[PDB]
Amino acid sequence: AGRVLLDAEDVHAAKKSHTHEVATYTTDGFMSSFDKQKIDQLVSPEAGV
Amino acid sequence: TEIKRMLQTKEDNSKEQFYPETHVAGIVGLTEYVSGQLPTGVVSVNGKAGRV
Ligand SMILES: [Fe+3]
Repeated sequence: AGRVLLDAEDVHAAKKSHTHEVATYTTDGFMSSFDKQKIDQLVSPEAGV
Repeated sequence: TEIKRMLQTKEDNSKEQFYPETHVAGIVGLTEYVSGQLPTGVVSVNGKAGRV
């Protein structure tokens, strides 16, 4: 009661600035920065015949 | 600055107190009095009240 300060905690909600764990071999999650750093440099397959 | 109760003589023998009507603009401390009132429960939620 009184002056009540409500944030995402007392409602058990995710923060606006929140991040999930990176995906593992058996877990689903964010894609890691170095995963993309490996992906982009990986040249696309060459289409010949 | 005294509060005087007005007395009026009834028909048989008595002298009863009677009240005069006043307008809401007449009482001199009414607005401060109603301003000083505070809500019992949550006054405001996250800086906002009423229909929240
Ligand atoms: Fe999320």
